[PDB]
Amino acid sequence: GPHMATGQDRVVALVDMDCFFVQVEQRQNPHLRNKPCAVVQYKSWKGGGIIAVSYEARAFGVTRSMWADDAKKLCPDLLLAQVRESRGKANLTKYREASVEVMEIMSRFAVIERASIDEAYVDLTSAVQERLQKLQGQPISADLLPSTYIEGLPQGPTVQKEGMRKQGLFQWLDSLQIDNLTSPDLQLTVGAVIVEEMRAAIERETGFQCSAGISHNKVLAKLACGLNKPNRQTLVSHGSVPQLFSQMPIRKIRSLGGKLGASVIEILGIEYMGELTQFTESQLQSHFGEKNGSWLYAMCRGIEHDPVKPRQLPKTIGCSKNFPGKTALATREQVQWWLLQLAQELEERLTKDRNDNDRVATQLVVSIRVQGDKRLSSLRRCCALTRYDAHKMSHDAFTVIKNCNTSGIQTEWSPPLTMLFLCATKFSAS
DNA sequence: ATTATGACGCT
DNA sequence: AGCGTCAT
Ligand SMILES: Nc1ncnc2c1ncn2[C@H]1C[C@H](O)[C@@H](COP(=O)(O)OP(=O)(O)OP(=O)(O)O)O1
Ligand SMILES: [Ca+2]
Ligand code: NA
Repeated sequence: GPHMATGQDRVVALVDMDCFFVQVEQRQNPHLRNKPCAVVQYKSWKGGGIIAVSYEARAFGVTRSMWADDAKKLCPDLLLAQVRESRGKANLTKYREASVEVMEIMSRFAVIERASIDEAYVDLTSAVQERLQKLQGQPISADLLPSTYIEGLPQGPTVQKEGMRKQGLFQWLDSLQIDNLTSPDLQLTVGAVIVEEMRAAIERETGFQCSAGISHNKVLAKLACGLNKPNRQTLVSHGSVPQLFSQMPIRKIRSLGGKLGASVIEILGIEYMGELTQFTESQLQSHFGEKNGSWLYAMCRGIEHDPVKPRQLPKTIGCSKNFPGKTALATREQVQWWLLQLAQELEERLTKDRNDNDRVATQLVVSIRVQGDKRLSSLRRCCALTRYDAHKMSHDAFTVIKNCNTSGIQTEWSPPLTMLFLCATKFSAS
């Protein structure tokens, strides 16, 4: 009743760039704009592996993880941009730098949590309160929400997409009580107005388009963002949750896309998020653990409390390379040469990071995979990172892994290594 | 022969 | 610590 929390205390948005690496390449090369195109890494093996796909190319069935040679079978006119290669490996610097451009703009509007290279959460609770004060009971015009969808509308008693969007928006605005500064639906709407402004600023100042979700927590905001892509934003209200969740496969909710989600489905014999409401909190904790059970109990009701953490910079800086099949490293010289290549890229990134961000990494983590192991990482060891020097880092990395060598011969390496990974961690202010 | 990342949970 | 899960 009156004491039942409804998880409507915050306004949270998730902003996510559309086909990000493709946009970065299209900005740089106008010949790729408005074309089916994709970004690929490496080229020798099957034309390279696709890592990003324009919406025009998606229409042909082109997807991430596809080999470009195979993508060309679906889309003969597909255009390709290659990830830069430095020191024998893919170098993602251009995309990281583009990400900083966007994150810096978002940070003008509110505190952000960097969630990935091209997405960030925003806690808009305070900004909304402020904007509500300026508005002073004044209604919100549809003109302020030119790219916003209201999930679940229109409903009740045009055949074009944009017509539908406007009908839903009108029904929503018609029902708003702008007289109540504490109305959660009103707070969400003002949140959406701010996100329109943020998205406009990103596009004006970078050229990049994005989508966004606006809701009361991170999980719903993330789910919302994907409902209308590309170049649109979606508002998911508390009230929209029962219908939305009633046919929402469990795997669509962030964190349920893997083994836990599969177990929820198997153990409970359900398919959709909404079906979770029929279990008690203790029942859910019994199957999935205290933490997961409480989380599920609240989440299936649209409630989640994970905060938007104030963190704009990555917490680790890493460099990794696979050596698949016949390329696996089988000699000590090979292993040392590649550790050096990685260490050199890492040094470059670390030095730039120290200058830009006034911090220093203090731990170096070294990870490898051995041929045969189904696991992505086979072994992880740490050592001290006391100097930003690639030769030292690579020597140190070799020292911590060298005993993994089964080979009786000093010069040979067995079993061959199929992955090397160096990661700088544990930053301290400097 | 997906690859290159990056955050967080468990013990 | 070192490993696993989940994600982009
Ligand atoms: N599995 C991956 N391997 C390598 N790079 C990836 C992978 N997934 C995503 N990326 C990179 C390239 C993407 O452009 C960027 C952002 O990813 P993501 O948001 O999932 O898709 P996207 O921005 O390309 O398309 P969308 O418009 O669907 O969001 O990160
Ligand atoms: Ca994206
Ligand atoms: Na993303």
